[PDB]
Amino acid sequence: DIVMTQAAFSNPVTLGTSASISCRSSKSLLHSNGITYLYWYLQRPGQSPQLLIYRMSNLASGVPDRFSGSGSGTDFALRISRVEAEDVGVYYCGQMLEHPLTFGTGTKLELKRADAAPTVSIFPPSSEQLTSGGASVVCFLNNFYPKDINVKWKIDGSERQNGVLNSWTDQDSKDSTYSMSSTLTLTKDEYERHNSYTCEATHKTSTSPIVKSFNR
Amino acid sequence: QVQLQQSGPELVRPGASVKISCKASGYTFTDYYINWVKQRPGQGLEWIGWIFPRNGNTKYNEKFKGKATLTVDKSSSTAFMQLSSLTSEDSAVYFCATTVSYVMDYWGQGTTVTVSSAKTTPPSVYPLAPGSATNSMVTLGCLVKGYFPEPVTVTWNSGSLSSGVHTFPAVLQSDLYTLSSSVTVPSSTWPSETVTCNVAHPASSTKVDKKIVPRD
Amino acid sequence: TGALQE
Repeated sequence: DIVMTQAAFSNPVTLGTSASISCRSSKSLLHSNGITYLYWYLQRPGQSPQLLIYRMSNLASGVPDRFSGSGSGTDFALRISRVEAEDVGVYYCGQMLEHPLTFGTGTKLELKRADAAPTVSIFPPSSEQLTSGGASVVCFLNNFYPKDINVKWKIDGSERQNGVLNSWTDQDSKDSTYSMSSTLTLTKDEYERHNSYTCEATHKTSTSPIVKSFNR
Repeated sequence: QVQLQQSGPELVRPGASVKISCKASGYTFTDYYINWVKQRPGQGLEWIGWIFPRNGNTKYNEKFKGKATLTVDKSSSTAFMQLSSLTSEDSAVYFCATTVSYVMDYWGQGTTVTVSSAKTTPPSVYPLAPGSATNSMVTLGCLVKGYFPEPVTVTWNSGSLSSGVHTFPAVLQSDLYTLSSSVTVPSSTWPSETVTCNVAHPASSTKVDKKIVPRD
Repeated sequence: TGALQE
């Protein structure tokens, strides 16, 4: 099986700028006929894939001119002249040389944003859930950049890894920002056996973890 | 003029099998290969195999051994892919892509097969109100806990308060989904005015309005 | 394969 390796995200691109996404194939994709069978597909959020480039360097009717494609042997690249918002999505390269047809993990095109710190908020288990015999503490880290962030939960000054559930939004369409939601779910009984709950965020913007907490 | 209409969303029980359709229009169906691809949230695009409508010839990707079976109905310009002996590892989106001019230059809608043994369960929506309320902006939220299957539509104040909201992807904990949504508004406007999240879950026909009220 | 399908 031929393997295709792509990065998860492209280097951050400031709108109007230029951008390129790489892709390497575990074997030459050149065919006896002289055609290199590497293909490019873009998948805009909430849509079906779309063919952009075929046979390494050709544009598919309909695709904008600012989309070009090149490559050397087992190394390829998709280049976007001047990136428009509409160009955001995940890009997949695909080898159509031999069976099985195989694609790369796809590369998400990220946009460059000015560093932004995490707006953290923590919330105590609701009154209603406390009746269900359960208690989860929710903590929001919204509108931060760059994306890499870390969060640790503490109960009375002592971290706890269990009971934590995380979710992460995709780069926003207006902020080019990132957000995250953490949730520590405990027993109403275990919850009431302690008093201090803290949500700490460790992000590049600051040296000290951002700290939000509450007690009883 | 060339369009491929795939079947709708499917929820199936492990063990069972599913048939996805892909009806074609706009080109002579019989003369062009129809490819099937599989896309799982955590992977790339995995190629299942293709079928040539005219003589029903067919080639598969070993990895989709006796899982997928491609068939064609010349009389409906329809192609079908049948996955049998369903497992949660089969939960994914299944595209059908025909190669009219260049490999997979026309893609289907991307049906979504979900395999679970879970029963439709109503979401428990708990309000997330600020612990001890300082600052100038305030963030409130809602927790839509333990529901199945997806999706659930969240809105604030029937949608009017769509300003700076953030609805996070759902997470699967013990066969049940749980997502949270946060909304950020000016302090002068809360508790001043009411803030409400509208959680809808079609499957269970439930609709809940949660009045975000101050703790006690 | 594109050499077959195209």
